[PDB]
Amino acid sequence: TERRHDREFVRTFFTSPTAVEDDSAKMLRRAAGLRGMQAPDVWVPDNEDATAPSMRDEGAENIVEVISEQGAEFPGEIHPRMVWHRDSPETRYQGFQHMLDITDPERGAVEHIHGFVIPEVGGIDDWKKADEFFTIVEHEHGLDEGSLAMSVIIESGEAELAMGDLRDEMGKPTNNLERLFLLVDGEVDYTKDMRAMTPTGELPAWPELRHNTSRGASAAGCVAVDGPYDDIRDVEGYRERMTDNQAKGMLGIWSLTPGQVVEANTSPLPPKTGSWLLDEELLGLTSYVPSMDDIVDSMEEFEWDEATYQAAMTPISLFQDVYENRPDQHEELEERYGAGVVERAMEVG
Amino acid sequence: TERRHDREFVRTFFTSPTAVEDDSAKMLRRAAGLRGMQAPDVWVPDNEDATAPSMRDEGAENIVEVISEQGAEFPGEIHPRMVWHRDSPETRYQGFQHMLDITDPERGAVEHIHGFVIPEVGGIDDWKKADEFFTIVEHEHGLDEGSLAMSVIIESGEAELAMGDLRDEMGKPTNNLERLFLLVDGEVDYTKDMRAMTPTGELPAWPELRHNTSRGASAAGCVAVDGPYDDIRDVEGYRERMTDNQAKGMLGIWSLTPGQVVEANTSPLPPKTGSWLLDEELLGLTSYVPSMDDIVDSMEEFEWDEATYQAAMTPISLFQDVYENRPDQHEELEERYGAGVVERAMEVG
Amino acid sequence: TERRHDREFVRTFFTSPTAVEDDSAKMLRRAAGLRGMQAPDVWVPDNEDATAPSMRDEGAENIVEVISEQGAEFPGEIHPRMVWHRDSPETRYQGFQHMLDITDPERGAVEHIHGFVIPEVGGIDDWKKADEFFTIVEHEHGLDEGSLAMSVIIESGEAELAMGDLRDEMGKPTNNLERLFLLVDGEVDYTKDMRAMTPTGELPAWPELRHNTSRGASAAGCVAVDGPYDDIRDVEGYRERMTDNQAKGMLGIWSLTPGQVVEANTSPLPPKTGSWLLDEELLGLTSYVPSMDDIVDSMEEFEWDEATYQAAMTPISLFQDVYENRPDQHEELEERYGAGVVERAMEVG
Ligand SMILES: [Cl-]
Ligand SMILES: [Cl-]
Ligand SMILES: [Cl-]
Ligand SMILES: [Cl-]
Ligand SMILES: [Cl-]
Ligand SMILES: [Cl-]
Ligand SMILES: [Cl-]
Ligand SMILES: [Cl-]
Ligand SMILES: [Cl-]
Ligand SMILES: [Cl-]
Ligand SMILES: [K+]
Ligand SMILES: [K+]
Ligand SMILES: [K+]
Ligand SMILES: [K+]
Ligand SMILES: [K+]
Ligand SMILES: [K+]
Ligand SMILES: [K+]
Ligand SMILES: [K+]
Ligand SMILES: [K+]
Ligand SMILES: [K+]
Ligand SMILES: [K+]
Ligand SMILES: [K+]
Ligand SMILES: [Mg+2]
Ligand SMILES: [Mg+2]
Ligand SMILES: [Mg+2]
Repeated sequence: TERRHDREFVRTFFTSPTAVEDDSAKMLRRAAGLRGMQAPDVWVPDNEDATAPSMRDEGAENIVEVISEQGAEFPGEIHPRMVWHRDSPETRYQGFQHMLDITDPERGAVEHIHGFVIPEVGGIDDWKKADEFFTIVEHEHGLDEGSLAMSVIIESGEAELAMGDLRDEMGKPTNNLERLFLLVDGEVDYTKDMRAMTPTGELPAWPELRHNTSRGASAAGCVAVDGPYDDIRDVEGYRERMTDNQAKGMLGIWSLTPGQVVEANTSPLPPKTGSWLLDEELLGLTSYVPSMDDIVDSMEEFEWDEATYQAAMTPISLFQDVYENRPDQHEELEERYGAGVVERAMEVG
Repeated sequence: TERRHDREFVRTFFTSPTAVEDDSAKMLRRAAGLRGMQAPDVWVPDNEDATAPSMRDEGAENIVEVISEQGAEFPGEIHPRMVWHRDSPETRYQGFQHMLDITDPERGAVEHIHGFVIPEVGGIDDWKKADEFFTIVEHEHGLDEGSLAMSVIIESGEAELAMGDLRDEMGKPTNNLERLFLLVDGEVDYTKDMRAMTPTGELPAWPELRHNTSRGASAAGCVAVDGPYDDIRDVEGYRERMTDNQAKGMLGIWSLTPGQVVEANTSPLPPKTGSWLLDEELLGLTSYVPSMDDIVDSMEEFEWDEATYQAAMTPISLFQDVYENRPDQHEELEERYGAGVVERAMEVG
Repeated sequence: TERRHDREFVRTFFTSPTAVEDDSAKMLRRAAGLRGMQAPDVWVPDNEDATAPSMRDEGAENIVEVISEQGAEFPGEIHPRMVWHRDSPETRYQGFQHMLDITDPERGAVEHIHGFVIPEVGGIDDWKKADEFFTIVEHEHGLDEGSLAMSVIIESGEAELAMGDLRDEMGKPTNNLERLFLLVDGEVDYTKDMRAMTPTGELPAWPELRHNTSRGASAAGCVAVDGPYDDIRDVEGYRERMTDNQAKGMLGIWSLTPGQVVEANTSPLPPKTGSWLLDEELLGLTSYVPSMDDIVDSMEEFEWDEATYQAAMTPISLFQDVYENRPDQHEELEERYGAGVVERAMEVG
């Protein structure tokens, strides 16, 4: 099975906020200035999670201003991320509308744009809705069919499975799914969707998701990439995961800073020298396990970005479900958290 | 994707024998008396594996006697387990017949019954046979369509795969598979079906089965639960697995005793206090590896419940297959087990 | 689900070159002399990877000469491996042609041949092409339909997935896929196909591939087997993997030497004695990590069999992709490898 895109491999997939609460295109203009090993193979001005939602309409204008003035020199491929969601026609329509604004050829961005990145997709028929949107945007703006590459973030159970019959869905003459380019794991939301929880709240490793995504990319002629690694300071951990991914055939990974771009650009390359193997630094050695109360102070005082919120919303949710349906447990639950904490936890949206 | 059931989460799935070889409803009457943290979110009077087969017709009567007299006060949901098997129309018919007896509304049980648990299912079309049985039972007894929740034990290769296209099978207008509620791993029989074997005979961990089941529950709007943890004394191991499951998004687990119900009810809840992390007790420290002879003494003298039998039937089976088809090996096999052990092992049903 | 073949289990799957660059049937004639624990349950004269390609037409004649003169006494089942490839009609046609030569009943081999082993298969419709070839070979040579067992090496992403709907594909009246017997992992080429890479170049472990293959064999009534373990000297490692496989329900494994046949024949059998568990030898303790330069000396001087070549072709390929598309990185890449190494690496076919 063969890849349909100019980039046979992609080591770095680097996101930037598109409009910050100054010159709101700040992050974009600098990220566009990156050259050499500090530049990602793929650059993602991110109008989705990186960007506060009320900044999002401005983000799309900034995407057009910055790629307009500066896209031409940017050495990698550019693929901004739209909003989208398998469960939310308004979000779908929003993403398509931004996509349509961004690509108006009279504005100078489109010709430096290689494609777009569609977060939160569902089952294959949700992928077909996005693909249909790309087809329409292309037609409205005299671009060639298939020229906008679509890449998807795999971040629900449904989308992990959808990778299974992609080879044959993709060849139906009623979609243009050949446009698929990257299959990008999104451990953060995948964790929410799967209702998983860890005692520290660090992402579970999901080796099977990563296998499944490497498999799907290989069987369908796409390129697999792994998702953000948030602990930016933990250079060793980031290299350890990239090495683990490389043993899955997942060869690119998300980068969050220009230092991550450098680690990421370098890791899959063979080392300079040979090597022989044998049979406040304290912070990178400490992980905290929050208490019910910790988590409810924290949430309470959040009203940490969205994703820290939703992550903890799980044990709290399991708590609320339990509280709502187990009167018989009401007493022992209180005898264990204090009556104050309990009806405080009950209050978390 | 959304859950169709009153219980958004289920931490404990607790089984009890329905008729023991006294008052044979003993186990049921006491388990029905459980309140607070000793009570499971889901209670499973088990007319299948917990119960000797010749006690099974009596079990179904006891299910009706006990839930009749006592169901009304039971604080969790009640879901008795029927017999069933993808390979055995008699078993299927038996399960449906017990189901039909149990729900006669003139008997007082049905109104405290939330649904049933169907063991040993196969490919999705085997799930449709069970669902058809629920539909018919409902109609015969003026219950509302879909009101009996069906939960399945995932304990064959076929049923692990069947979870893959569930979202779309479930929406066909010819089944009522929306009734699905729990997807419950059954490591014990899954191990038999997959012909796996371990040197101690302890269950392999099957992280992928558990991933696959969390994924399937999330993509189809069901709740994932893990299977019995037999080493009841190994409190640490049970918490270690529940924690491992929780990192898969598998949040409930089977409980075999009221102490397991307590561990299980407590584990997925956030801890009371914060915690900081840094980079004849002898029996819980010893595992025996049986010898061919051990295993044949043991089996021989069994003629350990069913499942210990079937588990060891695997290496013995591989032995018999080998013996039947490799005359050239007959000599070295004997020179290694003794001629006595060999034709003794050859005799194991 | 039930197995359709004489051998319910298969512990050893042993390959031999069919024609070596003397008497080119050497390897075959001796391997055919093996008896007892040194004999595999399944013997694979290998006209594919074991054999240089220009020796392949001679291999097929040797298969007929040796099985002719000696097949009758060989105590296991015999299943030679043909060439094949999901991407290469010439290879497919070649495999079928050798298969057709081999089975001419006037030549004495066919009656000691149990079936054939088809490497490199793709999606299920590629399996149907091979099956069609078996059907035709059978008909041309008055053999009974279905009497040649087909076994496949699982060594692409596509073929791992193809195992998913096998139970139902297999029952269509337009193929004879009941003939399926073994599902054999091929970690070596699977690693290429998935574009995985390890720092030592040792095969990644691919537990999920192995799970998926045990699952597929169980759901479809085939027997799962694992792929070659190249480090022939590492007896401990080979037993450790076989034990790991056995916990997946993968009970046979590839053997490369008569000593591996002996380990392999013995490992899944229960131990002789009980056992109690508690809570230049230097070479088997050293692994080398090659440098870019190492890998390019090595490749350069290869123009190590095919598979060592293709394996390293991955980081080199990722290097070339990067070099071709990242001018901005050209300077730092050189400042790190030397300008000599770089345009030398650029030259690797
Ligand atoms: Cl929707
Ligand atoms: Cl984890
Ligand atoms: Cl899978
Ligand atoms: Cl890839
Ligand atoms: Cl049946
Ligand atoms: Cl294990
Ligand atoms: Cl769940
Ligand atoms: Cl082809
Ligand atoms: Cl590995
Ligand atoms: Cl098997
Ligand atoms: K999101
Ligand atoms: K298409
Ligand atoms: K089209
Ligand atoms: K891959
Ligand atoms: K059973
Ligand atoms: K339905
Ligand atoms: K219906
Ligand atoms: K889940
Ligand atoms: K090959
Ligand atoms: K067929
Ligand atoms: K047929
Ligand atoms: K198996
Ligand atoms: Mg996300
Ligand atoms: Mg069972
Ligand atoms: Mg191969």
